[PDB]
Parts: sequence; structure tokens; C-alpha cells
Amino acid sequence: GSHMEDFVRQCFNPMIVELAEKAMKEYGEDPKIETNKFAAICTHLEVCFMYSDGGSKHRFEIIEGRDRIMAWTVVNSICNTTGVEKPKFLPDLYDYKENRFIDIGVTRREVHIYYLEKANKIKSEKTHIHIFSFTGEEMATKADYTLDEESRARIKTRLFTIRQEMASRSLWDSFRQSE
Ligand SMILES: O=c1ccn([C@@H]2O[C@H](COP(=O)(O)O)[C@@H](O)[C@H]2O)c(=O)[nH]1
Ligand SMILES: [Mn+2]
Ligand SMILES: [Mn+2]
Repeated sequence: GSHMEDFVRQCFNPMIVELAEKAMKEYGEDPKIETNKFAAICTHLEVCFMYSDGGSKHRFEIIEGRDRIMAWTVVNSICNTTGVEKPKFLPDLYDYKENRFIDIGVTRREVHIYYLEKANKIKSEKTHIHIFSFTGEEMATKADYTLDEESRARIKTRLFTIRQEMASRSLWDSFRQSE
């Protein structure tokens, strides 16, 4: 019974918490033990949904939050109908306006460090990358940041609030050092 586990459950909505628990169980991880990661997954989920809510109406297909099998089925449908290259790793969204997959990243460190690690690890010049930090920085493939400033600003605002709530419970340093 960790403080972080109870913090997460009162910080994120129940739909996000339940999708995060499903994800972790599918990874074969336990939210009660790997509690910093439970928090990271919830954060990632929320950002991805707030980001899809930045579009015009039909702009994004949402891949993040589905069951693994259905997630790849939808990836396949998109690849097999837009002719775009099938990514090696599950992305987070598909952008129907710009016809590309996006992988959104949330990091507690330097956005450049994490961008590179992700750049190499995806190994797919095709898939767009967009990184936010808990200090308000972002970095995107080709400096093309997809959404207008307002929709991104509110994401950065929410992450800073999450940081403060953690710091006010002495959970921040432990969560930062665990990445
Ligand atoms: O197989 C996976 C895929 C993703 N993640 C986690 O889900 C979040 C989103 O990953 P990404 O979509 O930014 O790669 C990160 O906090 C990352 O640790 C995993 O633990 N295992
Ligand atoms: Mn993902
Ligand atoms: Mn991502």
C-alpha cells in the first residue's frame, strides 16, 4: 500500500486508471509494486487523449488505450488503406490530415535525450514523434508540432500540475529518479 498508488487513483479519472491497469497487466506488471510506472502510464494516456481532442473532428485515429490485438488491427487497416508503411512499434495516434502515425512521449528528463532514444528505437523515418516534459518543453519531428499552440499549452499546464501535486506529497523526486 504505497502513497503513490493512492495518489494516482485520486489524480486521474477512473477510465484512465482502468486502461492503465489493463496495460500493465498485459505487460505482466503490478500497479501496486511498480507504482511510478503506473503514474507514468496514466500520464501518457491522459496526454494522448487530450492531444486527440486538439484536432478537428475526424482528424485522429486513437491507437493508444486499445487492447494490443485490436490496436494492431487498426494500424493494419490504416496501412492497408492509406498505403503508409507499417510501424515496427505500436504508435499512439494516426493523423488523417497529415497522413502519419504519431508517437507522443512524456519525459521527466531532457526532451532531446528522450527524442533521440525514441528516434533510434522506432527506427522508422515515417512515424512522427512529439515529446512533452514536465517542465513545459516540447520537441517534434521537423519542428512540426501538429496542433495549434493552445492545445499544446493546456497539455503542458496539466503536466506541471501533476508535477506539483507529486512534489507537494514528496513523491516527485522518487518519480523523477525512477524513469
Ligand atoms: O510495451 C510498453 C509500451 C509502453 N510502455 C510505457 O507506456 C508509456 C508510453 O510509451 P510510449 O508510447 O511513449 O512509447 C511510457 O511511460 C512507457 O514506459 C511500457 O511500459 N511498455
Ligand atoms: Mn505508445
Ligand atoms: Mn507514446
